[PDB]
Amino acid sequence: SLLTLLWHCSLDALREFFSTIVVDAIDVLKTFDTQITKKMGYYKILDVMYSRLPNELTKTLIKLCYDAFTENLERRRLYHCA
Amino acid sequence: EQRFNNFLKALQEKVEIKQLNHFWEIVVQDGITLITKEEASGSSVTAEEAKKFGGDVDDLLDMI
Repeated sequence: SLLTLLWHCSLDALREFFSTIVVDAIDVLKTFDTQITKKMGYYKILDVMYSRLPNELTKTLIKLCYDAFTENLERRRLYHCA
Repeated sequence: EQRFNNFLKALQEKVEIKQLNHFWEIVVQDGITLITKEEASGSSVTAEEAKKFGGDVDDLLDMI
């Protein structure tokens, strides 16, 4: 569901929805299925909205997911991809 | 004279590549006397006027 609306969401509403969910995503960014699926969703919803338009906090956020790929069960590879 | 000339030039370069909080700035401010090569004149004295006068990306992409 969410990817379609995010692709076609109005850019103005995107701004305030982003402002609403900034901390709600930042905090949650940090059995096993629940967390990884939630992070699945978080990556797949944040990427499209970064694809819209460009402070300082964001400078950190990127690397908070970079290591999320560089780990050394297939859900793990899907997590890396997301 | 020339042996210590090249010695002193090398030492000036070495202290230059030593970035300090008390670096050759104190040496040079008193090195207004002699800090380069001196044999008799010319390239000697000219030398005076030549010298008398991912974590990194994390550093570079999180606070530049």
